[PDB]
Amino acid sequence: TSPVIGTPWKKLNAPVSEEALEGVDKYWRVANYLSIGQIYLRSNPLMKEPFTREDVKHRLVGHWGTTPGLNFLIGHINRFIADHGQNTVIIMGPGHGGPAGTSQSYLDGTYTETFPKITKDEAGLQKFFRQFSYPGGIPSHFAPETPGSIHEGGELGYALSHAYGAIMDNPSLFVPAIVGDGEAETGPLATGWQSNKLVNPRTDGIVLPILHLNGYKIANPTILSRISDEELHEFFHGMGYEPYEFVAGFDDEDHMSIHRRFAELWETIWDEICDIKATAQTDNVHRPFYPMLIFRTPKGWTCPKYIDGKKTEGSWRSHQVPLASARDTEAHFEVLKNWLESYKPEELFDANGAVKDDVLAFMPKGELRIGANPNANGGVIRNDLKLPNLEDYEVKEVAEYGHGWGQLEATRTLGAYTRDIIKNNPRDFRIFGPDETASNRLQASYEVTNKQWDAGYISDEVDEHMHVSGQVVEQLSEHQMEGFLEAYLLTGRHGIWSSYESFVHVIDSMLNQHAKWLEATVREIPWRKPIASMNLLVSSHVWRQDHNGFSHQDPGVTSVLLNKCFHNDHVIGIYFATDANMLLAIAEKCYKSTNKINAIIAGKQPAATWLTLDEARAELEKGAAAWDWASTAKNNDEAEVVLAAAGDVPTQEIMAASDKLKELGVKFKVVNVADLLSLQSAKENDEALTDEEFADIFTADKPVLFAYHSYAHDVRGLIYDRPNHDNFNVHGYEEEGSTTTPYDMVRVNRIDRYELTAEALRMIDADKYADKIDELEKFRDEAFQFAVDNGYDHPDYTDWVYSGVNT
Amino acid sequence: TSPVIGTPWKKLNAPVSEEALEGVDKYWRVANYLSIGQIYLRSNPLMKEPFTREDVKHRLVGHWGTTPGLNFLIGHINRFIADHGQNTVIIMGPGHGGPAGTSQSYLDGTYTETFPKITKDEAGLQKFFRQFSYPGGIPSHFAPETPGSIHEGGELGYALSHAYGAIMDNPSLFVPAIVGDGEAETGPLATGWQSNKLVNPRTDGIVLPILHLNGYKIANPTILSRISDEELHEFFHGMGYEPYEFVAGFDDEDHMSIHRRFAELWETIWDEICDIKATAQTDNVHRPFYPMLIFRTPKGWTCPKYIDGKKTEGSWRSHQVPLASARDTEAHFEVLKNWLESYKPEELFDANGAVKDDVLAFMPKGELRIGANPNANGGVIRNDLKLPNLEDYEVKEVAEYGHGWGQLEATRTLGAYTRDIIKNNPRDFRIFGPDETASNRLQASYEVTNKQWDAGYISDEVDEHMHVSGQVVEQLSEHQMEGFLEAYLLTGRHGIWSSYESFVHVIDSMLNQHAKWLEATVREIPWRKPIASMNLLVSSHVWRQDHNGFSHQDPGVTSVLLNKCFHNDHVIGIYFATDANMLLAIAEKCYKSTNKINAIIAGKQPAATWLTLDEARAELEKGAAAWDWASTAKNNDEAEVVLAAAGDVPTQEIMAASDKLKELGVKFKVVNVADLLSLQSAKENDEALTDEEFADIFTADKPVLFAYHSYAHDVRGLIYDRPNHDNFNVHGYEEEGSTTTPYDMVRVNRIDRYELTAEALRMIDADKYADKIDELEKFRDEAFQFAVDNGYDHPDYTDWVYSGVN
Ligand SMILES: Cc1ncc(C[n+]2csc(CCOP(=O)(O)OP(=O)(O)O)c2C)c(N)n1
Ligand SMILES: Cc1ncc(C[n+]2csc(CCOP(=O)(O)OP(=O)(O)O)c2C)c(N)n1
Ligand SMILES: [Ca+2]
Ligand SMILES: [Ca+2]
Repeated sequence: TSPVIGTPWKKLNAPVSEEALEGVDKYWRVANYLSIGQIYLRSNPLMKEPFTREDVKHRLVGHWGTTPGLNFLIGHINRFIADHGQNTVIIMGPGHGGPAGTSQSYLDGTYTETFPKITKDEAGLQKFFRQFSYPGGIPSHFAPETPGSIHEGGELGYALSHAYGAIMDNPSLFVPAIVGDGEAETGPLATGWQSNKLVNPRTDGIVLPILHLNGYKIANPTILSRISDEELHEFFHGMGYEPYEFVAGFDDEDHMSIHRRFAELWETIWDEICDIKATAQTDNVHRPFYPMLIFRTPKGWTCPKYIDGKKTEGSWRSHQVPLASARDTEAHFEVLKNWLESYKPEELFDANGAVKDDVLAFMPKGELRIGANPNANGGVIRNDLKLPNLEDYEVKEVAEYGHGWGQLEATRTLGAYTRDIIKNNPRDFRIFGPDETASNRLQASYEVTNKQWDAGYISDEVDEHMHVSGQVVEQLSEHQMEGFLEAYLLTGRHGIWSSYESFVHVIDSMLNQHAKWLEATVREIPWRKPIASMNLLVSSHVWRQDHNGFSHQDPGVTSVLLNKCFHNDHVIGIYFATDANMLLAIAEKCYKSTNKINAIIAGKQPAATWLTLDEARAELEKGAAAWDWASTAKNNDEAEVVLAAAGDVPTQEIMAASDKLKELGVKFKVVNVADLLSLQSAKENDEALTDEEFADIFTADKPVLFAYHSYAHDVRGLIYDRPNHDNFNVHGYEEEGSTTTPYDMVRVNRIDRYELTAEALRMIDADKYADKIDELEKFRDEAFQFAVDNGYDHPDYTDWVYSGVNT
Repeated sequence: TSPVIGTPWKKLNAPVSEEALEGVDKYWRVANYLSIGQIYLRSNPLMKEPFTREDVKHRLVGHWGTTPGLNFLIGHINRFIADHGQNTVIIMGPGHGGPAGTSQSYLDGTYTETFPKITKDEAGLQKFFRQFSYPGGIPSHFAPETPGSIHEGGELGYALSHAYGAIMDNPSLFVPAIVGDGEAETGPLATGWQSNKLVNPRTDGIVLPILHLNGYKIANPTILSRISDEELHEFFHGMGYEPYEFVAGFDDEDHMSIHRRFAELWETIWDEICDIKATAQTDNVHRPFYPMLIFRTPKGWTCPKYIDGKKTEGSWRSHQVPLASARDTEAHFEVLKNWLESYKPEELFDANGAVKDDVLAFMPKGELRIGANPNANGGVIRNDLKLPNLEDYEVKEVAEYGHGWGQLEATRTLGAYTRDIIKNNPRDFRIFGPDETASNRLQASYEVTNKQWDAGYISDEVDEHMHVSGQVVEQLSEHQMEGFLEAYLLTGRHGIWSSYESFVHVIDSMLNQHAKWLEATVREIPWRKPIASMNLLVSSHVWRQDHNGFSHQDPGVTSVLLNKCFHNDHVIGIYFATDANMLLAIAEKCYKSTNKINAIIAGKQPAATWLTLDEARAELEKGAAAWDWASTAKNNDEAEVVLAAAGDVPTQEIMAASDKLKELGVKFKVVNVADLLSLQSAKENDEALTDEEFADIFTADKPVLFAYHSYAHDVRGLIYDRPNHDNFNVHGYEEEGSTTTPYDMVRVNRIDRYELTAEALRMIDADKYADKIDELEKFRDEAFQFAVDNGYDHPDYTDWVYSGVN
């Protein structure tokens, strides 16, 4: 549960002191100096003579354009924090402005506190400049390596979804969220503005959007800087914001005036925020118009206005570096020298190379500092969830009537379970879902909380299970749902979201970035404590999108997640819920886990339950398992074939194939896979099955029929170095399907029980069985023709029950 | 170029007649009946007695909620088209309203012209209802098997990108883009609204966005319907639209009153659009406010208000079926029967079960029909590109100075080639880039066209190569760029977009949906003529994201595109451009290709040119090739190791490693792979190398060191049944990287020349060569330490040049 830090939502009531503003100007000037330094200088940080091109980096890596803008804002936010004692986390949309984030951390004292090698003296200042975007050094973005960051801003557009996740169930948290005007052109950013109808000003914190309207992205102007100011204002008002606009640096107005104007404006907005928060103590059912700030300043603010006759300040040319080289010529190095001198470092640094005390006297102390605030390292806040007994959700009926029982909808059991997680962990757990929580069958959670909704109510006949405050949130944007949950985890809370499988792909790129964040964190950032896993229920999956058709039939998220399964990072979970009981086992493991993206593939369709809780726990701990009770073979030598399934439906088709093989008197072994990564080469993954364990399950010499939920390519590439790999005959989804019957879905993809049975015969003795094979292919066409003619499936397919079930 | 159809941008100058609105009401009623029919009925389409339980489908598949609103709008649009002669393509954002699109096709006559068994009689009606979302019948969405569809709407969000793409260079085309109020909550849709700053009312057509504000998505209200009307209007006005709102169906207003108000509003919005189009002939540097329409009607409109005491009209409950079963009880059956009778079908059908002439008399005829419009079968519009002679762009310096010459930036040649395609094919070719065209080094295009920009200008010192019309469009949104080009293609034109490799992932799901579109088309839609291919330049790739770091290091698009490579559909291309010359040869194949998505992985960094064109073309046609001139072994028995590379940089490190193995006297074959699918099993893919050709290139029995651009998993999974697949040692990107140097990038992923040379020697004799392996491992840390001390790479890495250079 988020901590109450500082003295939240306090008005100042006095003007901002001239003293504190002189601080901010110094912060600004020194942060700009540190920022140019990190880009340009390998040595001689303070320009002690002789200062020459030998001091300048060979390759210029880093972004200036965004950075002076960031430095001004952060300077002013640091003043704000100190004077008000406000719990504040910043979201740096333009994450390519990493020099501003490292500067902030250097100057607030979290950098030295975290990297003691980087000292508050000339020598520390020198390693500090060299390390930036430099071999064996630090990233060029506001990376997880930087104290203060929960958002890299590498991949643009998640600034607002991250900002609004952070404040959820975080009533003391202020989040000034800085958004690139280029970033604002992305789809994820454009929908993120609407988050203000999904948060409550009493129970959640406050996000102040700051649009960094610097006029440009890389090689273009931005749309929002070149529409009318009037359009820009209606735009933000229409999305439920009170827009304030600040314009500085397009004229000769001196720095002190700029700082005085800004500080008055900032305090006027803050006053408005303190009134929103004070009102919300009495009235949290009326949605307020939340302030947002349009920060219009020239890109590259304070760089040379022109370089080699090209406009540089207030241009896209300042995007990366305004001065392409400071080595090629003396005239160029001279521009660097002048530029660095214009911040007057002689005033900012004492002879020992430390920043003077009067630069940083206005700065916050302790856990209020941007870099030290525990919300920016949410691991330190994160508690274990109080979990209910998994026993109470177990489908007991498998133990009663045998493996293969029933027509249960597995995701309902995950719903009962998550419901009680929310009940027992209020303010600490959230379900997100893109208008799919009921569709994926997770609505049992509506018994103990509601869908959070802070737009209009109209009627009890339609507005069911909705309140201004609640642990479930739903918007039709996978981006928003991935986004909110990511930031809710980064600030030390927990959750699950669900998606139709096909549409997980919408946020493939966001899985990549959070995976990279997690990969970087577990390799080389041990100060950044572990966060709860991004748990993702993948359901309404390909084999039962027979009702929605081809658009909804893509299980390929499996393939994407496999490209983040390296270096024994163990940040990817890929689980196949065989049934309700396997789903509970996976669920508990995932909800206990940390530093992972967990993807749980589970059906919502009525389906058999195969395992007891115990059998599922067992299969899950190793990842795969022989099903002895299902196997006509007694050991691997007797076995003529290995029937292996991954996914609840493949399991179903394999078990049914197994009953037809059973009647022809074939000896076969049945294998279930629940953990895809258990099959990964034991060379690449220390948690996979050993080649010995693998060979014991898949036999080493017998052919294996593998029925796989997703695309067969996934397995053929996982097991390339595995014992017996060349005897694996892998069936998976094959881009066949439409709106049809469950049976046609498996049939047309050659993973139906009939084809599986036939395939198993072909692989034992083709000629010996030529006629039972030919009988099976004929029936395959007859059952299809039965569906075409009757509009439901042949009763052979429909009415089948595993032989192992008794009345 | 898009053809001019009908009489575009024409005002009525008259009231909509009573006759037409009577027809629109009959259209609306019959579309509703045909829609419910398609959902509910296996037989007895006209409820001839006995009409029972048994005439109802066992399983209800389809969506009612959106359908009556869609039927209403499409009814009014059909009237409009006929009255105006207006070249009109609709975008059905709520594509789950399929029955609206099927009904429309069946009613405009294109259904029976395209599918002769589905007749305009009771037998046809019976087939038409049964086939909907039924095994061996047709899809539940507005799929490509539906005449008049260029947009399925299964994956919501792309309504507006497709709308705006359709109209680029399409000045006669009007696109009513119907948007879900739920769909409007998606990221892609939210930014799609801003496209009106990137289109020009003279050189492009007009999109009319229609917010289908029926108040609900599946199980929730929509944000846009439960905020104040003032906010809703401010929002659209802020985004450069003049918002008009229509409210109907919440009260007892008679249907004719509703049609009269709507038709009046509609012609008012159409008048403004005609004014914008007339103004734009004279002035087109001043962006107008484009009308958009807020359509506020209750979800499931005209279904029973309450069923079993639950509100169904004007509720999320109407989303799928307002009536969950019509077979379970007599009373539910009566609700279906009553509902169907509420449209009074006996006034709509003749004794033969044909829709009465008086119902369809207002409809468009011929190519104006939504179903017949060539823009919805763009392949009937597509011409072959007038391509310049590929010879004129070849790096000739490989003939003169030899194989491995130069520090050329390969994308720059594609830029020149593509420039001249635009000069030769004006209004038929477009570049899209998310603010990355210059960065990907395609700026040569600016010599003949401009970035299209219809927001504001301030200064010649910043606004270079921008004009209100131009064939290059940037917006920082992959969705927008992908979406725009998808529709430019679907409406019968050509182009390419570029993206940083890592960020192609943003639009993974749009590749999926476009792939699936082309999969269904080549399999069973022979009447949908072939479209130009979706050409994607994948550059600023993982091996040269040394300057941005980990975030920008993901070449995993290859992984995604492999999951659409089946049934010999041949709709995916994955090409690695070895160099400028291989790039020119891939470009040419891709630009001539139809019905494809082509990923072209090309380096923008300065690199060696390896092949001449003639050789490049020979490698491509096969997909892979023995490099005879680079091999020290002169047959497959002689060779102790095969060195294979796919990708400009894995190639580089393989060629450099071949020099180190030459000096050791080692006998090796050098193999380059340009078509990733050439390697795919011969059983799955009939255009792959035969097992024979495969074993002949990679040898039957020798160790192969494969240096791969992307995730090794790709190549491993492709070759599982190939000759000698077990001897493949595949190296690729491994999620190692940072902000560092070119050499550190290959080093940390174990694909630098040094490691490859060591890995070659490990595969021959770990024993014989232990001494040389250890030397090469030590030189890796020594060349990393060099980079750390100095801030640039060791000259053995930096300055290296292939032995074969003069
Ligand atoms: C999703 C995505 N697409 C493309 C890029 C490439 N990119 C990185 S920075 C940038 C421009 C950023 O412009 P803006 O947000 O206006 O930033 P600022 O002016 O503050 O530097 C672009 C196109 C990206 N980082 N992420
Ligand atoms: C990208 C995407 N995410 C989720 C879904 C699942 N989905 C199908 S229809 C729908 C709701 C549709 O709401 P709206 O756009 O309001 O359509 P209408 O009410 O007109 O049916 C949802 C969430 C989808 N089809 N596509
Ligand atoms: Ca910007
Ligand atoms: Ca809707």
